[PDB]
Amino acid sequence: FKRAEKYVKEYREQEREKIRLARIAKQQGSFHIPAEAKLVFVIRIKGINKIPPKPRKILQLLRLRQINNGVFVKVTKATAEMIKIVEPWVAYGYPNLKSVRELIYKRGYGKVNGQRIPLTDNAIIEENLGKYGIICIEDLIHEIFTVGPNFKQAANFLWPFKLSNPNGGGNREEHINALIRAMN
Amino acid sequence: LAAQAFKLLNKYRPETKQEKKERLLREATAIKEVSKKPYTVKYGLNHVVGLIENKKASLVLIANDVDPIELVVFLPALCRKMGIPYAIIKGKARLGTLVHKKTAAVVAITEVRSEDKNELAKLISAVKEGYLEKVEDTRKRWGGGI
Amino acid sequence: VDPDQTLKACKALLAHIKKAAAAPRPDGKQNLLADEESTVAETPIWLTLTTKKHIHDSHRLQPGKIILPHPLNTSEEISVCLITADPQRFYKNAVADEFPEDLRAKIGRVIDISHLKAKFKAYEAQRKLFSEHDVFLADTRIINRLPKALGKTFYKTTTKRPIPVVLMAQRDPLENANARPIPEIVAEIRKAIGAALVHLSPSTNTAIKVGYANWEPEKLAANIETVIRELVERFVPQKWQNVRNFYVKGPETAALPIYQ
Amino acid sequence: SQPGVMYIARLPHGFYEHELRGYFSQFGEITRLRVVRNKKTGASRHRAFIEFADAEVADIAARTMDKYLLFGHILTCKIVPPAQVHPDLFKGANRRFKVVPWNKMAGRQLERPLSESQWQVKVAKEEQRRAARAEKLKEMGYEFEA
Amino acid sequence: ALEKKISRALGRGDVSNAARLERNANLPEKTGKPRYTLNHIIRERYPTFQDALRDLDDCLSMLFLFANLPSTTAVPAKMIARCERLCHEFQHYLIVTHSLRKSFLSIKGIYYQANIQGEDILWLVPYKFNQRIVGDVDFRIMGTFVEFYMTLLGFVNYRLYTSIGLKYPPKFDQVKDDQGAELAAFSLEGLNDPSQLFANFTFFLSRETPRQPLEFILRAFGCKRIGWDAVLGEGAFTTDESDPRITHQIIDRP
Amino acid sequence: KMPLSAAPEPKRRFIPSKNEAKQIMKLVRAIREGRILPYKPPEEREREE
RNA sequence: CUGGGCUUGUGUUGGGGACCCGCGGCUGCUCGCGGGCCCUGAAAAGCAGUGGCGGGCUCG
Repeated sequence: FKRAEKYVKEYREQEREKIRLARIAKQQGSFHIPAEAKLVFVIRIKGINKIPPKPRKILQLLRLRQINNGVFVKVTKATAEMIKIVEPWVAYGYPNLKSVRELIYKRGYGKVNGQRIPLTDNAIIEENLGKYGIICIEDLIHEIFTVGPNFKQAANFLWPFKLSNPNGGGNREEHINALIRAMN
Repeated sequence: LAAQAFKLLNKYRPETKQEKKERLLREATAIKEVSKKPYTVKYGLNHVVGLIENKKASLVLIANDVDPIELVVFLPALCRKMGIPYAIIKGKARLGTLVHKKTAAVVAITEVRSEDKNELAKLISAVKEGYLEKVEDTRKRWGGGI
Repeated sequence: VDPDQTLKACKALLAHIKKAAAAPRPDGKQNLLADEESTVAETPIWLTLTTKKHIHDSHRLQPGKIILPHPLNTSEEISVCLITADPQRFYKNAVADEFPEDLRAKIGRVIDISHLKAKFKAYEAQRKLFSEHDVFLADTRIINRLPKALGKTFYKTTTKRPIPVVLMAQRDPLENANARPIPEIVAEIRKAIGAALVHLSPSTNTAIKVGYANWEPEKLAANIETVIRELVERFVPQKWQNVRNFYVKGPETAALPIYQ
Repeated sequence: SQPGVMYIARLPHGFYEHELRGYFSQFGEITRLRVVRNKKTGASRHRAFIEFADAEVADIAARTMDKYLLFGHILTCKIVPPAQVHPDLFKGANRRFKVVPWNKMAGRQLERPLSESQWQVKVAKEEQRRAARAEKLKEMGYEFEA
Repeated sequence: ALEKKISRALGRGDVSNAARLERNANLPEKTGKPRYTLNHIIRERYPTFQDALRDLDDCLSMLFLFANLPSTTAVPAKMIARCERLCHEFQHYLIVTHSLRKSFLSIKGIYYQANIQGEDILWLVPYKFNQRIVGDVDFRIMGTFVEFYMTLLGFVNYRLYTSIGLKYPPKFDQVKDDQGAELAAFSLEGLNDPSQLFANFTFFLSRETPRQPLEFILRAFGCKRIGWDAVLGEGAFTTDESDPRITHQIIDRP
Repeated sequence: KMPLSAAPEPKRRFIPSKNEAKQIMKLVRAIREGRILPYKPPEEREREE
């Protein structure tokens, strides 16, 4: 027996989603960012239950379906459109290189040929694709910590890291380093 | 109605012994190195009955399971005589939780802060419409039977 | 636009309102709280621009200030409220130890935005606030927030909408409150109170307050001329291409036209 | 077996038709539902009329949801007897109520280029209307010409 | 009863009282320091400092394994970050006193052998790679041996650090460690055959080469200058391979 | 319509608490003689255990 | 135009009234759009009206 309050909370919380999405589409698909390019790590955040179709397909585009997983992404003009659309269900900010270091070493898993198997060996990274300058684990970090000409290909090999659930614990400048630190 | 009552009343919970001592240590420290009247939830049977009799209460909540029931039998009718809206509530344990005791037979609100005078008057209207109107022609009738 | 015929209308409409007010009312009743001079005064006449296009095809809901050579609301009974986007106690201390003597008198109540949403969310309270003051200011950091806070009771009518006031420097509240130097604040408050106000609505008629019916007409004529020239050059698009009739009319009388 | 019409008012903002249909469909079978809106701006008048399949489920839903403090609104759900039930009471049930932007419509309805023959009618309606205003300010002692 | 009282203010409802009881709990998930004081237990368990080095055979090798391990519910990431801190503290002692002599590698990983006060200590470090914990294993048991070897190595490296006289604990920088310095994030101020091997040598590590074991071995034998790639780490010798100061560059490429 | 008691209301209902004031000064003497540590804000508690 | 401002940033509960207007239409009364002056517990008892793109449900 769903109570009436839950119904009213839904509609007020869907109209605010409609209002904000109109404001994004009104101004432009742009964000007030300096011209220097950076990299953003995005983490799924538990949020609004019912997802509108346009934030839903952007989670699908960012392979963000299941909760709490996370992917890497650079900045384009197009990325800031996806950033501020899916923002109430994600947390974003520029990570640090050592934060990537745990994410490929301790948190690293593998995706090749459409089936998800764990990382097995460095030669398995060669076996996966291993071709576009891919010789070890630091290939992914080189495409991540530095902006990569084949980082889109590096993301194509990449799978959303299923991050760990913490126990009791706007762009973050470097405060996202604290995000994985409780979520590693 | 019980849930909406405790939404307002939990905002007016009395201070615990831990945080009362902390505030006393705060003010004593500042003297070594400005406030208004505190609005809390009024409790205590002898205190609340006096607040009823001086018309100082605005809403009254009465536990339905006081095991000498003589302590609360006159209390709905006394609130009716002076005009104060009352509501019989489930749980003498629930009211004691609200007021940091094991038990509480009666709970009264007297005056609330200015940020929530509207939702108290809305809660009072929800008692004289949702509770005291249905009780009206069934509070004078004998219970049970067979 | 011509000034002399504007003046001779301004004589005629203003002289009419004295004849209308001084005429007795036929059910044999008087008014305790309405002197003949007090109702000859306190009755504003206002300029009604008529356009061709619907100007600013949206609801602007934020007034624009036209600096008037001689101010509008500088009487002795004006209660004014300053809605501020920062700790209320900093502005409360600012208006108490400073803000001359006239501004100290007119400051009725300064209220934080956070304290406004807690104490004035209901529609009793935003109606009690409407009837208690006369002019409402607002910091420019909360001009957008006031439609939700002070709703239809403050924004259905254009008589009392919050006036945009800049009160910034060029965040933890107790540590820092980014404000101007205090003399630059009180000087700017003076400008905002006595300024004629434009209100852009998807409409053809715009009513701009020009003064009350106890001023002397040449004072009014200099004031309406500045309202005319400021509004066309700055606010209405297609400056003189979209211009149309310009009436002046009191709250209980007919419309006196000027054409452009 | 006749349908029963229930009048619900003091509707919170958010408790519109699809949420109104969804909640009361958990009680029984909802046949026709229509909230009372405004043709000028699409906006509820905080008042809706519903009609169920069975009269038993109409009395059950109204009696259990009569005074229910929902988002600051103590509701009022009453049963309209079949003696009254106005025949044209569900003229727009189970239909979207679109928000027609008349002010944007009429604002640029003025702006479109117009016929030259109509522009003659524009002048005639103008000169009739200016002439009568010249009459109605001549007892005010005013003459203006254009 | 303390976890019974943390169900107290949670049950009746008191967020402030639930907090002040749980700061008083001092739970290991936010501290890294252990829940219970193991001072008197190790007082009765191990009799002499030589047996601490004998127990250092087991104490080090799991913590090098645990520091590479990811986090579970039983072992918080702050416990691993304290494991990675404490595993680095024993490494910084070894590279100062040059006590590392023998090293072996196998399928299990990397074995190091070091003599401290005439006592040989052997520990196994697997490679920098996430290990499958597939099967029936107990993390609750495993989290205790973390707490065991946290306090023991913390006690062992405290005794030896005053023995060498350098001030303890060593000072650490947060964000410069967050840039990926790993071993080189920390400053050591000496007052509060091994050396002759690569006494004056210049080293560079490339992109494939294992950064952590190579730097640990080189600094243990007194290699003054070790550089590596900007993506392997930072706060090192100049990354550019065109700089002719480098004598030997470590490369494992086909 | 009117309250039952016509007794006057004491002035202690309109002024700050006497008993709280006497308890404050007892803590002041403890801080003066150093028996009780002074108040530490939660920010200082964040720089603690 | 270095120093003071400017310009975008669209976000309003609903009813009623024994009142003054401006602009649109129609053979027309009158009805729309926008103001002004009052009343109102976040109050409430048909009077729902304007043409369309797409998609869905259907008939061949």
